Amino acid sequence: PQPISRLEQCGINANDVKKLEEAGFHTVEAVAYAPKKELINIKGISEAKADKILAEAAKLVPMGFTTATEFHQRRSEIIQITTGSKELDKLLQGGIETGSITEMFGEFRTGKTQICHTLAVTCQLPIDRGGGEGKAMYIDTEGTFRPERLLAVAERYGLSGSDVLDNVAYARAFNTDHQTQLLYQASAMMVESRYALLIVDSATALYRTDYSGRGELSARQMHLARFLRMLLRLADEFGVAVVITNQVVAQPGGAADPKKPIGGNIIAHASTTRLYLRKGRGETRICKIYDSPCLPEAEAMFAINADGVGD
Amino acid sequence: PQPISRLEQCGINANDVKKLEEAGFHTVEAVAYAPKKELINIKGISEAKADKILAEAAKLVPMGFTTATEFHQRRSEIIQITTGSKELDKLLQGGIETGSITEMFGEFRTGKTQICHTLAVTCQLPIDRGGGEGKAMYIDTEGTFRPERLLAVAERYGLSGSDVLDNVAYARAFNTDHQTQLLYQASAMMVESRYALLIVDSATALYRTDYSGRGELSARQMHLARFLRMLLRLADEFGVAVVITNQVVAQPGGAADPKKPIGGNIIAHASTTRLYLRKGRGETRICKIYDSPCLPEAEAMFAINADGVGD
Amino acid sequence: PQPISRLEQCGINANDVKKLEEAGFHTVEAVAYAPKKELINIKGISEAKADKILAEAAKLVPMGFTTATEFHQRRSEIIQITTGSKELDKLLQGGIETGSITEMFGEFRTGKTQICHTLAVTCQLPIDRGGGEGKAMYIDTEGTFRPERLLAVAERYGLSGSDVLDNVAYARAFNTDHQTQLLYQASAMMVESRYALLIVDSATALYRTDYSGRGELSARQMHLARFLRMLLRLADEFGVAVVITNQVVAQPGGAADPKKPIGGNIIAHASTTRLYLRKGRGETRICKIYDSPCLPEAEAMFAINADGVGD
DNA sequence: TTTTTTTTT
DNA sequence: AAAAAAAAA
Ligand SMILES: Nc1ncnc2c1ncn2[C@@H]1O[C@H](COP(=O)(O)OP(=O)(O)NP(=O)(O)O)[C@@H](O)[C@H]1O
Ligand SMILES: Nc1ncnc2c1ncn2[C@@H]1O[C@H](COP(=O)(O)OP(=O)(O)NP(=O)(O)O)[C@@H](O)[C@H]1O
Ligand SMILES: Nc1ncnc2c1ncn2[C@@H]1O[C@H](COP(=O)(O)OP(=O)(O)NP(=O)(O)O)[C@@H](O)[C@H]1O
Ligand SMILES: [Ca+2]
Ligand SMILES: [Ca+2]
Ligand SMILES: [Ca+2]
Repeated sequence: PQPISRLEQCGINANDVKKLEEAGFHTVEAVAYAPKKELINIKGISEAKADKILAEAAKLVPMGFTTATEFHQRRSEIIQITTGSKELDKLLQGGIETGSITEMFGEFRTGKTQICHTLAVTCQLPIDRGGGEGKAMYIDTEGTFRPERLLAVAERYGLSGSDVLDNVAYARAFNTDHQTQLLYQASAMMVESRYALLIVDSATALYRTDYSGRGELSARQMHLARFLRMLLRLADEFGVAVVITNQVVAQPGGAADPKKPIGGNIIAHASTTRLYLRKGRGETRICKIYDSPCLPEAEAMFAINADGVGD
Repeated sequence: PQPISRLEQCGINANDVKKLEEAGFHTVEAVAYAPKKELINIKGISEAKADKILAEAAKLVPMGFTTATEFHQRRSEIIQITTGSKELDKLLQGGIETGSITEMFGEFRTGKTQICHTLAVTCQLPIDRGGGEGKAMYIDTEGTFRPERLLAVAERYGLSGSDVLDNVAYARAFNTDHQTQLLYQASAMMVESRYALLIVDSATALYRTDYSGRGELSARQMHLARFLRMLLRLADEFGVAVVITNQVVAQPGGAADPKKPIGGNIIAHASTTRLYLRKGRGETRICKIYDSPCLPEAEAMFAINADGVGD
Repeated sequence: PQPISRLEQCGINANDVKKLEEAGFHTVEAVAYAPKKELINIKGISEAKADKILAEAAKLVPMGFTTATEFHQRRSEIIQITTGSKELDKLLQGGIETGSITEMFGEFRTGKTQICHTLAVTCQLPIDRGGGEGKAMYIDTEGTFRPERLLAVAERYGLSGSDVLDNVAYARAFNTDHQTQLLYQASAMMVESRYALLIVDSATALYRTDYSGRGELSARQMHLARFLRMLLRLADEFGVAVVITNQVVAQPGGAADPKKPIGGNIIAHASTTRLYLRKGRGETRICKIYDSPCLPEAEAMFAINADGVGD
């Protein structure tokens, strides 16, 4: 992806390109994927130059109708990240794919942050061993990152211990406003270095307590829908796979599984791949594909041990 | 439909016909179906020639009162596209008809993009096997097109794999402004080649996040009403059937089904055929006719398997 | 942690800093960890100064992306409090850690307030003998504190009897509203003196009787989720370890351990370390790790005698 | 015109 | 084996 230093080849002053770096449009695709309405709200941008900054941006990126046999060629280089086990790769037909949003949920001991700890090491492998190249990013909301679990998986694949821990960016969000502000700093780091998985663990922990009651429900869902839109804008800009962790609630009053995830119909439509984790005989757990555009509905089996997620 | 090259037979200069191709009036019916007020806003068109360009256009197309026994004859050649199953053709009395707008909605795993993947292959069949002739068009908003599902339905009907994928145009919209701009390029492609289904998956995903709050509600609905007007103008120009995908919201505060679609009273009046999809025992799902000018209210049953939508 | 007396170095009037001490933001980290939405609800705070009070607070605390090899360095100084026995330290790999929430539950004679009486004396030891330095805090809901059990454990470690009892703050909650109000006075005492364990015995005794029935379930869980959020805000501000005591209920209607704790899915996701206590041959009891981000699932053995919890 | 939450015994 | 309530933009 090209930076916005290519935009002095219209004739824009250099000061206006400094303004766009304040607004988070660090990449030239972020200008072309943005509407005209949102570009006006930057202080110092008029109607005339915002007409010029959008049409000149549509020079450099291809936006228009193409053939589906050319888009089928472009899906052939999609990287799929392995999860550590052969049984989960039998479900996802190669693992978690890049350029998309994947959501995992379940109650309370089903290993949601254990997969996210295993995936931060398999995303640094060479592509011949599974997974892609690059570093990783971890956005944490409840305060469970523990780095002693990352070193145990590098013990399994034989990687260096210090090279694994130094190539992981960590940031902790303390409220819903700080959670959105960490995405603007995330887009400013991806243009220097090649990345992989952006992990938002868990995304919906802070939305349950900052907005409470029926009276503050509509203000909650508009903030969550804007947050899931920026995660979608990050996945197509840099080719980053996104992993989202959710929670569940019970249904006291239904009639005849009773645990459905939170977020309503906004997070249900925004996420495209959804996995449902539940516990069996706890040595092992059970993964089940809940919603996917391509994969059929099936199940698999887990293993959580000292070397990450296994068979 | 006749192109606008027939309009030098008034005495217009050739330069003014070049101007109308900038404004999207590629077909001679698009001039006659347009008001005088909208033709003035093209740079270089005066009051005198716009009076001449409209009345000369009303020479070539029939606009006026006719007998209903002649319009009943003209409904006899309406093509109806099959959906793949015999159970849904029992509802729609032959399938999805051409020259109209059809809307499907439901929550989150009810197979809305699975019907739209099945319909992009049955619209290329010969007319003796069901469906019509021509290519297909897919406008995508959330990024789920996957072409590996298109090849699995060509495995069912025995068509060639490469001939199916090469005859589908694909374009991805990134905001609401780009979604309207893809319709002007759509009207410039239909005059060379015979087409079929224009699929706008989903139409109302981007309108939830670009315009938020009660203060920006009135600016949202005026853009959506102009977008549904251009889809209606495409259906009568070329005889193209339009399939629209919608989403749902919940009603926290009503009293006694609770999921009603989004778009308000604008998309409810503009769309004329509406199908409500819900899930039963998930192997199968349930379709229900919600609103139609001719079809009675009834239900049917689904099947989603490896070969598309089945029985 | 810095007090909010450092906030006259923006240019705020001294009266607005007096207002924040009414709202419980006694520490400068409590301003930076708070959202903008919650700061507006203080009487006398406008939109302009609340924008200034948050960005100036983000000067003094580090909030942003860092390297995981630097966060791994910061976990090396985490204090772990001993529980009195060597067998429980073999489970927790050093004992109860600081900066987190630990939950213990079991039925009715499993020694839940006997561990909490033992931990109020081992948290005053020098760090060479196990545990950390500082005083202790006990929030009681059912009225069982008895101080004659605290003197018996100081008999074991050889500490002074009067110095142990004088360094423990005690407060009894009488309803759920008074239980939340004791946390605002708790944050105003930690900035003068160095502390340790905040013990909320038991947290969920009063929530069973003040809110009863299915009709008052949703109002119960929103109050409990706000209470567990303030306990999490206390643990990262001052580095205080939090110990929570829970109760159990039976499941009349399940099919094949039958005793699951109360609080639903809110207290299950908020607490990160959970211990399950049950009784064997009562001289001894059995501890079992139920849910932890790092520790594996195993068991241990207890001893309750005259000198606290032993081997 | 928009926006679902919440397990007891 | 059988249970119910909740609101603001
Ligand atoms: N080193 C380890 N060896 C084996 N099992 C472990 C180890 N560390 C953790 N576990 C188990 O892994 C699970 C932890 O799952 P985890 O995702 O961290 O919690 P969770 O599902 O997120 N619930 P919560 O974080 O409270 O919302 C528990 O079953 C632990 O017993
Ligand atoms: N190859 C397949 N075989 C069987 N079932 C499949 C297959 N591919 C997808 N499915 C199922 O079909 C459904 C997909 O529905 P789909 O319409 O694509 O999502 P959706 O209803 O649009 N929700 P969303 O796209 O997020 O708004 C899911 O139930 C999948 O499990
Ligand atoms: N043959 C039929 N038998 C029974 N019900 C029918 C039949 N044809 C249509 N309907 C029902 O009649 C209703 C449609 O009535 P209609 O007058 O078209 O409402 P409408 O307001 O005009 N729709 P719209 O034009 O978008 O505003 C729907 O509920 C259909 O299910
Ligand atoms: Ca977790
Ligand atoms: Ca869809
Ligand atoms: Ca009508």
